[PDB]
Amino acid sequence: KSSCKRHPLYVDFSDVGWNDWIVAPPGYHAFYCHGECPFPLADHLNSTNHAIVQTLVNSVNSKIPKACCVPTELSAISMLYLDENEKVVLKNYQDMVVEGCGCR
Amino acid sequence: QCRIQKCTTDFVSLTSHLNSAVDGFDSEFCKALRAYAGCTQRTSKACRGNLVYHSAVLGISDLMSQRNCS
Repeated sequence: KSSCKRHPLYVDFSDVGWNDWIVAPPGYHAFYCHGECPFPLADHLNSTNHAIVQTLVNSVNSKIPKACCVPTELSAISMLYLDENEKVVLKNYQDMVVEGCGCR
Repeated sequence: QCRIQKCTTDFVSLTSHLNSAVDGFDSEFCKALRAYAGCTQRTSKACRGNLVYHSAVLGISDLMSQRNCS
C-alpha cells in the first residue's frame, strides 16, 4: 500500500479545546506522517542504520515489524497566550509543524 | 517554573498495575487520575503558556469519561 509520505492536517484550536489560552493563531497546518516503510527507506539520506537493519530483518522474518513512518524534519511556530496580568505574551513552540517524513 | 513533567512521571509510576481486572483497576486508576488532575491543578498558575500542561488537562478529563470516575 501507500508508502511513507507527509499528509495534510489543519489543527483548529477551537475544535481541540485550546481557544481559551491561545490568543493567536486560530489554528495551524501541523501535517502528519503515514505510510509503508519498505526497501528503500523514505528520507534514506537521514534514515538510521537501525531502520535499515530492521527492514532487512523484516524481509527475512515478517514477525519483526517494518520501520515506522514518523516526522524526521520539524519546524517551530510562534503563538500568543495571556498571563496572570491578562497581557499577551509571544512564545516560540518547537517541533510543531512537519517538514519531512522518514522511516525510524 | 512549570512542574508538569513531575505530575506525569508520578502518574506513569502509579499506573504500573496490569490489569487485572478484579474489578479492579477502576478504583486504582481513577485514584491515580485524580492525583494527576490535582497535581496539574496545583502547578496551573506556573504552566500559563505550557503546551504539555494544556495537553495534560484535556488528556486527564478524556480518561475520566472512559471509565467514569470522580
